Amino acid sequence: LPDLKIEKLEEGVFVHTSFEEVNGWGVVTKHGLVVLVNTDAYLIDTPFTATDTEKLVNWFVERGYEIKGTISSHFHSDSTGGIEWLNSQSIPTYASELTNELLKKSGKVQAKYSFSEVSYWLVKNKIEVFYPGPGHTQDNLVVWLPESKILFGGCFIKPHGLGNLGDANLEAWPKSAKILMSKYGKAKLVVSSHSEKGDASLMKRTWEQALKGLKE
Ligand SMILES: C[C@@H](O)[C@@H](C(=O)O)[C@H]1NC(C(=O)O)=C(S[C@@H]2CN[C@H](CNS(N)(=O)=O)C2)[C@@H]1C
Ligand SMILES: [Zn+2]
Ligand SMILES: [Zn+2]
Repeated sequence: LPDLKIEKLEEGVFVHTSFEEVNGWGVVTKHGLVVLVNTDAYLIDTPFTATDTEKLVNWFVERGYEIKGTISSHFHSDSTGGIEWLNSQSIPTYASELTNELLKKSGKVQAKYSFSEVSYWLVKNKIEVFYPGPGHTQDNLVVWLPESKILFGGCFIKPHGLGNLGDANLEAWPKSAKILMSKYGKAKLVVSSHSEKGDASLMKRTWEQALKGLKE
């Protein structure tokens, strides 16, 4: 129902929230980020639709920002739904090589640029992309903002029910959650795809939910 929402978290970090009815999960609430580096804007996940992605880009363009790049945390539509529209506007889209091949295999449009690195800087000292290992999906990534100490966990952070298990790796998820906890204990805020933002303990809650879900 409602249009995409944009909310400031702090200087240069915004949450974008979009809503989509998806067969037999009802209306899904999806959070992404927009990160500002000087007058450049980066989309951390696309909203569900071309429409919401256009509203999001136009909001930052009208406020003087250039959209320099988007990164999709994984291949599902709540992270990649905007890619086709961004490509048509020549806004650089990024995904892991694995994510792009999963999109291809699913008959979806791919990000224009891909990368294979476990840890890499999308923007040096500002936006780090990290693969903790499989969980929600084989390809799931997190995004770390070193200056704000904010972690975007995407659909991997699941403090209250794991959600769509269709493409999940329950065997790996607890191991991947421990790897994430070990790397980003210093997160002062964890933003997830579908849960309220919270403290570093959301990584421990995710570890617990992963184990619980694995134990059938
Ligand atoms: C949307 C689609 O793209 C998929 C995706 O790729 O993520 C599905 N993946 C996940 C997920 O995150 O694991 C979900 S279920 C999500 C987990 N808890 C949320 C409860 N709150 S609410 N008001 O429904 O927002 C709903 C999607 C259906
Ligand atoms: Zn997903
Ligand atoms: Zn999701």
